[PDB]
Amino acid sequence: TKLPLIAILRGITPDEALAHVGAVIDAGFDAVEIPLNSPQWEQSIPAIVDAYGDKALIGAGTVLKPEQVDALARMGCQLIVTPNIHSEVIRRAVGYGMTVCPGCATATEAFTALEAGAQALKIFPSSAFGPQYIKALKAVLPSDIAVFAVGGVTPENLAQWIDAGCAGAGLGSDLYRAGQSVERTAQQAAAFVKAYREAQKQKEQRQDQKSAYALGASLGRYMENSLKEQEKLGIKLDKDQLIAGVQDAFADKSKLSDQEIEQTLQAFEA
Amino acid sequence: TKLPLIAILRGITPDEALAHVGAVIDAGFDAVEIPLNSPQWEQSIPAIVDAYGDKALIGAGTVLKPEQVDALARMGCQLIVTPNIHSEVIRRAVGYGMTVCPGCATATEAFTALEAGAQALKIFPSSAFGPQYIKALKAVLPSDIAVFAVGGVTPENLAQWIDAGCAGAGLGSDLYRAGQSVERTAQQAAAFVKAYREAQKQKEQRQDQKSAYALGASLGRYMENSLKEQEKLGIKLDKDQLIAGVQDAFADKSKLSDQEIEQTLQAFEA
Amino acid sequence: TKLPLIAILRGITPDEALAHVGAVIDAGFDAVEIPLNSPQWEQSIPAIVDAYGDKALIGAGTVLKPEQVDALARMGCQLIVTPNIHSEVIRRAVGYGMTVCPGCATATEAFTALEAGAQALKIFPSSAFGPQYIKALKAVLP
Repeated sequence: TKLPLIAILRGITPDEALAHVGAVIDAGFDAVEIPLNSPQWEQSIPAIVDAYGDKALIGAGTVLKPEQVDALARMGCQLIVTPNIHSEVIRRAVGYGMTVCPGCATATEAFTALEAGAQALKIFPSSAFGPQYIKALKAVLPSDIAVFAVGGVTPENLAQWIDAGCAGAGLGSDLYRAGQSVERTAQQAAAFVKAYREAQKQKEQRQDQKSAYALGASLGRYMENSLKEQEKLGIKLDKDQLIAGVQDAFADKSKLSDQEIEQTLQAFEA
Repeated sequence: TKLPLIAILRGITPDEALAHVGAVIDAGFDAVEIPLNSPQWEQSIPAIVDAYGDKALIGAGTVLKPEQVDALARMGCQLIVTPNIHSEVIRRAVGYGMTVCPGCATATEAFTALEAGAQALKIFPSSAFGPQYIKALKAVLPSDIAVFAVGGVTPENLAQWIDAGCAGAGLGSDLYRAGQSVERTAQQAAAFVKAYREAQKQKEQRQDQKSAYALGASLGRYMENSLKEQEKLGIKLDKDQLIAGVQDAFADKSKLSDQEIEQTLQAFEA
Repeated sequence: TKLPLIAILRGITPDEALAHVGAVIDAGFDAVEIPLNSPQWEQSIPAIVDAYGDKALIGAGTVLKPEQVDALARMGCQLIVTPNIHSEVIRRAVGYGMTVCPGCATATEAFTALEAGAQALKIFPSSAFGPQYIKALKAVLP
């Protein structure tokens, strides 16, 4: 899904479901789930599937029993989120072609979830463990498994989860608490989308910077090694001038013309 | 000849010729001439040809008449130096296979000397004109004509004549004045050889530095142009980091390992 | 010629000749010469004669041999500049009706150039001598 953020609306009621979901989707979310410990979820969920199922990944959270998966499939749920690893829940949801993001907290639990067919993992609650926990888990997890931080993720700290290796995050109480206004939902959802996109943008910029940055090193080493080659032929080049040439030319202020540079190098060959 | 300095011993007498010439040769000179306005030059010159003719380029200065060239040839003179351009003197000396370094002071006079077969030129007196005069003359003279500064050249200013484009210098009163001690001749000759070799060494170092120096520019431009290429693909590299890589690696302090550098560039390609 | 300045483009190549000459002419020059120690001058010169010969006094510098004058005449050179006084170069160039501005550095050399038919003189290199040198020469020159 386009943006890797899951809106988790725990305790939302059927009469408010459409408005709050419309808020989060309008702000940029394209995954939403309603926990099964929300009141009258079997009214809210099929309603949101029908209004928004073709606009966002719609599903359910706190899915604890195989028989709930069956009921949710019939309702048109596309997404199953859990707080725990329960192999048959995962296998059953996978069996319906639904997207499953089950919750684990340890290495052992993560590999159990993968063996049940999970293609993504929720680390829950992430807040107790921290970004470094995920970084540590990512050193043993298969490369293509998407990891989602859930639990105490804020628009302020989202950056650090993404930096640590999270593909995205599930946002609960910090996005929606039962009985808050639709306006508050639109505000928090805007904040998270901004934080992701701003944070994601920062990460991309950092990656670009890093990519630029080494280039220099490889050329610096190239030169260093060429000098050592020259030294063995009895040629010892002034090192500061060499760097000054690189800088000046790069800044469009070379004291030599392109023609000069070229005839000088030819003369140097000789 | 190995070192391009001519010892000019104006006013030397036959009884002192061998000692003073031995001094200059011992110090590193391999061209020596005795001006024909020196007393009893027809005694001194053949003596020095016989003692030193196989150790240095031996000859005569202030050669003004064709018939003097004839006499000097018979004496075993190998070198003819003049204060002026006189076409038949030059042609005659060339005709004996002698090395001629005739004296001119203007462009017109230099081209007359070349047309007479001169392979080298003496700018005399150089002191009135200065190093820049020679630099200006060298912009019109054939590339392979060796130009010698003569007149007010000192071990202190020799550098500036060589920088200006002189292949070497003829040294008169500043090296030998009639009636100075053999010890003074050895002292001044040592000073000039030192000044040439030190000065020549400095010039060579400067050339090496210049050769090193452009190299950078061409690489700096290379990078600048690669960046502009990247920019058109929507990639904007941090410029300070690029330079920092070049510097660090060159200094053997790259923050990336060679393996890292290589896998990063591969990733950048992607 | 309107403005008495000669553009001397030593070491210019054939591929850049037209642009650089067009620059100087556009700025106000109406005399231009390419020294014969420039690379492939026998390509650059006839090109500039053809593009600019009717817009500016076009010619050559560092002309040292009579036979070069012959070649330059055929190319449509209108102007001969030299670093030195060589009587037959001057006489030959004059003989083609070309404008000659030969280079001298002494009184004696200047009067030799006049006797060869020179109508103008180049003092070269002027920097060593200074403005006063010319002032002194002008007190004896026609």
